[PDB]
Amino acid sequence: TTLLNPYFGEFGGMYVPQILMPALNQLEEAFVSAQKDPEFQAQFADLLKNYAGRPTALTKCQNITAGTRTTLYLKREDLLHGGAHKTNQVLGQALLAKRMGKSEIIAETGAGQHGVASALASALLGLKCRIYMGAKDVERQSPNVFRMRLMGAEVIPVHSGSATLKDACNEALRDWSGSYETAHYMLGTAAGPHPYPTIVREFQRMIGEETKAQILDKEGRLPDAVIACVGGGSNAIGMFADFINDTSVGLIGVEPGGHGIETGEHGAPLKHGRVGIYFGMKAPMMQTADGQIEESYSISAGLDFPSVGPQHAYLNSIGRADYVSITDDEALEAFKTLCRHEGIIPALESSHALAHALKMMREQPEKEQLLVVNLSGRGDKDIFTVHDILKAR
Amino acid sequence: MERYENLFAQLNDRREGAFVPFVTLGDPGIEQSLKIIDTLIDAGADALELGVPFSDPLADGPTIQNANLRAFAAGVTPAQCFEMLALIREKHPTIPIGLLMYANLVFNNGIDAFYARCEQVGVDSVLVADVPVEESAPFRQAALRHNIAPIFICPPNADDDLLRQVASYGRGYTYLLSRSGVTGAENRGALPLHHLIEKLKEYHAAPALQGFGISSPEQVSAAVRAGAAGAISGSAIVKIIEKNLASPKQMLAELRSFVSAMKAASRA
Ligand SMILES: O=P(O)(O)OCCNS(=O)(=O)c1ccc(OC(F)(F)F)cc1
Ligand SMILES: *Cc1c(COP(=O)(O)O)cnc(C)c1O
Ligand SMILES: [Cl-]
Ligand SMILES: [Cl-]
Ligand SMILES: [Cl-]
Ligand SMILES: [Cl-]
Ligand SMILES: [Cl-]
Ligand SMILES: [Cl-]
Ligand SMILES: [Cs+]
Ligand SMILES: [Cs+]
Ligand SMILES: [Cs+]
Ligand SMILES: [Cs+]
Repeated sequence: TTLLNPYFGEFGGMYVPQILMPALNQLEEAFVSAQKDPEFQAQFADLLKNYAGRPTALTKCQNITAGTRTTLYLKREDLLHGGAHKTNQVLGQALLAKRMGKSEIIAETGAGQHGVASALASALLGLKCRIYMGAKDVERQSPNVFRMRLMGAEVIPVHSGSATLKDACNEALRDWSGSYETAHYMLGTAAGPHPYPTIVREFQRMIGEETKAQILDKEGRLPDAVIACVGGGSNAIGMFADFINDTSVGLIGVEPGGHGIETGEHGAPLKHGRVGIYFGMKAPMMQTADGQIEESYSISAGLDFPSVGPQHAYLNSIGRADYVSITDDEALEAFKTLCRHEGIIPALESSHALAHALKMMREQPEKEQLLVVNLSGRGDKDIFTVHDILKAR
Repeated sequence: MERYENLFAQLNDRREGAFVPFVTLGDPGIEQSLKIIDTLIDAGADALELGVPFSDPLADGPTIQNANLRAFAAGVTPAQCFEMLALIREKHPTIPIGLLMYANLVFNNGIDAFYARCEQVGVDSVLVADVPVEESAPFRQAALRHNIAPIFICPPNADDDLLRQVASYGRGYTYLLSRSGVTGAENRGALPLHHLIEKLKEYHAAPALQGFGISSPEQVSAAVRAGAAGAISGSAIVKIIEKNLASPKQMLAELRSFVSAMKAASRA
């Protein structure tokens, strides 16, 4: 029994051990209550404004589109405190934890950005934070690991399975299954068991709300399309949500194509995986023929979640949103192009969304189109990755 | 078939509890796993719980995480597990065989097809660890269509609605969780809540087996005295495998000694 629908069509659900069902029910109740509570809303809005720096800018990128009939705006989540959109929903989830009377936070992280966001929210709001991170990720993400530790979080390496994000996800749930009486699991994307896909969407929806207000102000009309990269689906659903009922607005999600779909070395389960049940949900995922869960590959460390939020799978199924992929090489070119032509260093994650927008423009340069790309994060973290690639060129 | 019903009737006749070990199929290899299982049976196991290696066993603590990893190191696949299961049944016609599954392995090639394969190899029950009663409908329906008992979990804090659901929907046995958290011998659970055992009987549930953290004879005895039909032990068994990887002979000897002791604790 639930207050809200745990499914988006066939996708989603609450595939957790029985022991965790009261924790999910408790969280759903707290969320539904919070959503109706003007005081909760005001506290959340206050943190977003005065701590995180909302609203974020909407930047018109004229140099990139010169000589075409594309108008391109970037929604500047790269300017949010922490350098990525993840900060929005961790502040909301931290406030839910407090609402439920919890003083401890568990979080998973792959490339480290969600861990950092969880750690900063926990430092601000007086919560004890423990972060699970696959040991291979710990090894390759020393900057983010150090940031988490500076902000007082305990970072716990996970050595089981593939020692990457999925293994950290499992470990977070194992911990929660024994600790839910005192700890809240601050899940890092719009995926996992209900109510998390719903909560994360609602705590990211200011992205699209602001974009709508800003584009109306500047252009006097809605965008022709909004474009966002899709790791687990949080930044994309945050951009899409307020436009879902505006049927003229295209919603385009960009999964990582890695070395190319045909190589199998990618992270595009929505369009190129197979529906499975894992991490509490029924959703497309990266899996072997036998049903063992596999990793997602991308040049961008942050698009490593091996499944996708169930609401994206649903929006795809009904044809409301379209999903495409962008290769490592395409993302790298978009990264370089933005740096050089606009003076903005984008996250390699976000560069996937930009790459697709650039393709829309370049393929059909006389097509009149007003596009918004969600610039989910800044790319300071990626400059050596890009250096080492261009050093071998 | 009616293997659990028959077992419980026979144990009842003898005022006896069930002792049910868990191991991971194919840990530490197929041939050794088969010998392990034959040893468990010879030493007095009343039924078996058998894990199919899964990449992401999110209800399992380190001991069983490591068992899954050892099976994978030996190249163990679900197909090979079904081959093992068929042979186990061919050797041992009456012992109840339960699988511990994760949802993706059941859903992968189709839920109905999974349960049909279980029936073909002579499995008696399936416990899907990450499917709560709320999500159970297609699993329990397929189970019953193929003469497989779907096993449900009764947590310590189960309310009346959940007890009634577990009682109605389950078959074979009811899994009585000793505590919250994940599998592991390092974390002892509670005495079976007498209230829970009594409500399950009131609601005509399948007989209860207590599991999680059962590592000692005293706990087996206590479970049965509290009114459970028996007890399941996994990590304590798997630890003997882990400890004795370098000596298959000592491994079997210690498994035999341990199972013998645990089964003795279940006797009147
Ligand atoms: O002795 P321990 O502590 O290792 O426990 C043995 C457990 N082995 S099992 O197959 O019964 C078993 C039963 C239920 C499980 O998860 C669930 F409750 F969520 F469904 C996991 C394993
Ligand atoms: C983590 C991350 C993503 C991918 O996660 P989603 O939940 O799909 O948004 C995208 N962009 C940046 C900058 C990230 O850090
Ligand atoms: Cl041009
Ligand atoms: Cl592997
Ligand atoms: Cl496909
Ligand atoms: Cl098109
Ligand atoms: Cl009813
Ligand atoms: Cl001993
Ligand atoms: Cs233009
Ligand atoms: Cs459009
Ligand atoms: Cs994805
Ligand atoms: Cs006894």
